[PDB]
Amino acid sequence: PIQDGEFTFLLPAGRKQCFYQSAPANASLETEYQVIGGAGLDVDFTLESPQGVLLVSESRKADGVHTVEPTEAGDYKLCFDNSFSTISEKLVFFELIFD
Amino acid sequence: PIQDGEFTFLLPAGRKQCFYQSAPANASLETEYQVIGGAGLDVDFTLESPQGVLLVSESRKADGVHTVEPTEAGDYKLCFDNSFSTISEKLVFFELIFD
Repeated sequence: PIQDGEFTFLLPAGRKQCFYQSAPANASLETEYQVIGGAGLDVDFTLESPQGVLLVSESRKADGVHTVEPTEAGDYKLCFDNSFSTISEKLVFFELIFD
Repeated sequence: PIQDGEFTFLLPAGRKQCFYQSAPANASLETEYQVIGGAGLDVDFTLESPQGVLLVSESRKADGVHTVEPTEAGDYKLCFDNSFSTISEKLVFFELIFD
């Protein structure tokens, strides 16, 4: 594992939060997210490539694991969408990059 | 708090990591970071307003604490720049919004 991260955040009612993760070309990007506790239960998750290709789109999931291999050089975008929710949601995501 | 986040990540040599933090108007954005390890390990940090005003810009820091108050409505941009270094560095970053 050459790069790793843990991101824990409150996602307010009705809002979206994205993260920009730089990757080198020809690596493996491993990602895992989890809604914490019960509150909000689930989330809409998207993963976009550095060239803006939608790689993952899932609706109303509590958790998910997604690996990009091989990666292209640039910024991957991980987005969490809490649109229509009147309550905040606590999320954690993990990302690992392997040569 | 109305919103909190704690981010731990490896920032490789020659890379920059930016975070976007949504704030409502007339709130308090409190931020704190730490580079993990002994002496000689540091990072450049910038904090930009939603309209792109440079609010913080500091070079080769191991740590920093910054409050924006009052906030405007929009996404603050918080960047850790390791672009001018051969050493990867491990960062902890905290953000908090109070109404």
